[PDB]
Amino acid sequence: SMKIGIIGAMEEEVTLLRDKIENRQTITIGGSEIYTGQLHGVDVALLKSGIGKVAAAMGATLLLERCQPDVIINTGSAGGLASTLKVGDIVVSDEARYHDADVTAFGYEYGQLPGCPAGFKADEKLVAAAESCIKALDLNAVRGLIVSGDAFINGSVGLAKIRHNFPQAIAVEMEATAIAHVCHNFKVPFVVVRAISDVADQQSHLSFEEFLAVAARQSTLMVENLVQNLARG
Amino acid sequence: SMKIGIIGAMEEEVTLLRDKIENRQTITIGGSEIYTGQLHGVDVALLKSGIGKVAAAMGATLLLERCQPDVIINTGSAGGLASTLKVGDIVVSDEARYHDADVTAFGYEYGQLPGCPAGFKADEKLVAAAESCIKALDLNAVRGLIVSGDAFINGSVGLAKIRHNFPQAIAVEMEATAIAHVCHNFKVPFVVVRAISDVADQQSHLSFEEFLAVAARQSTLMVENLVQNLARG
Ligand SMILES: Nc1ncnc2[nH]cnc12
Repeated sequence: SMKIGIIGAMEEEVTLLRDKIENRQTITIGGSEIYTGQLHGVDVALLKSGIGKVAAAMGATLLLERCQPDVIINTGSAGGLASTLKVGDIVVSDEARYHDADVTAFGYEYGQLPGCPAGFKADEKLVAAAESCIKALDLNAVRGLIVSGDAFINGSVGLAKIRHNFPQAIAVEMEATAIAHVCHNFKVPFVVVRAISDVADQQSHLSFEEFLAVAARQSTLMVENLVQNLARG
Repeated sequence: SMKIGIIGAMEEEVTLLRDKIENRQTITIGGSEIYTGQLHGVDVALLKSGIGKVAAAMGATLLLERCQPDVIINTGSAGGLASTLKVGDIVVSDEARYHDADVTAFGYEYGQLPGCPAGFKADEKLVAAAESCIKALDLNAVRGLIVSGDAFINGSVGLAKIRHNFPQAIAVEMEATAIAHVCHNFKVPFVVVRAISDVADQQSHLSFEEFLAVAARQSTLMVENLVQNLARG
């Protein structure tokens, strides 16, 4: 049996998935929460990480360490940067880069940190399974580079800087690249499957308030089907 | 009765300290090596931190989670922000904050992340202990605020920002706050100590490779005295 680990940051991003877990058990390790059980017959371990890179890092580390899932899906909300994107649309990582790391003085690519690739690559089979679920579920989706940082992007210079440095980035958020970095170090396959809550302009906080519940529902639909698809056929 | 976790940025320090551990055992998890044993009769756990907040968090989490130390001592080198500091001063954190965290869109203080304090407070008796230890080595201990972030800040165009957003900040590097965050999450008292390698343009006498030779020796002795004085009571 495959065990699938699922990571979302916020209670609202995790609460629908957690309600669907059977035989559900809760583990606190300081003080992040991991819910274990079966989701549609598939062993899962669901982490609520909290917000940002170190919260994500510490939780992903405790998840891999304690529960030893075979695979990691990171779910939740994100700020759309691709032009097509509308609120509720799915984004799937083909890769993940930090938008706020810079050791370019020592020869690395912008966004790259030592001992890491410049971008972390999402596992191909997990990408293809997510795309299978997108098409089966008839969702609007875009596959691409997700960028992460300890900043909620809200227009102005913050946003401009990310579009200048990462013109191919499709979505921006605060945990995925930290999760991808942990999984590089543990050699565990990852994918991010998130939904758009805002478009990272100077209304993004208002949009996020308005549409976070839609982002959560849409990313939960994908994930709960993706765990079935991965764990069987 | 005590177990003391030691996390060092400077490789030569971690080396010298490892070589002093009795009944040493080594573990590898997630590409981190943790050494455990007795230093001068005290149960320790030892780890060299990686570069940036995720790598450091990961390392910290695995130390704290596997070895359950009573306290964290976190060592390294930093850049000086206060024009009043001298290359060779040792900063002892009273507080750590992120210089590159921005959730101000939702009203948080700059550098603050949701669910966290705006700064992570160093433990007062470990600060005091670290200070005595520094002064007894004939070294100059300066207490205050350390900021960290995943951009290397030497020069720039940049460094204000840092002083603009954090007057009060006296030192900057890339891991401290991340280690401070994890310790706060596990409720483990910490102290962050940092040898000052350069001060903002008091441009500069000894190369970093030469600074590090001396710093890593002074810091090694500092750590073995601090471990003893904390054990003693
Ligand atoms: N605009 C935004 N910036 C960063 N993380 C986000 N998650 C959702 N919307 C976001």
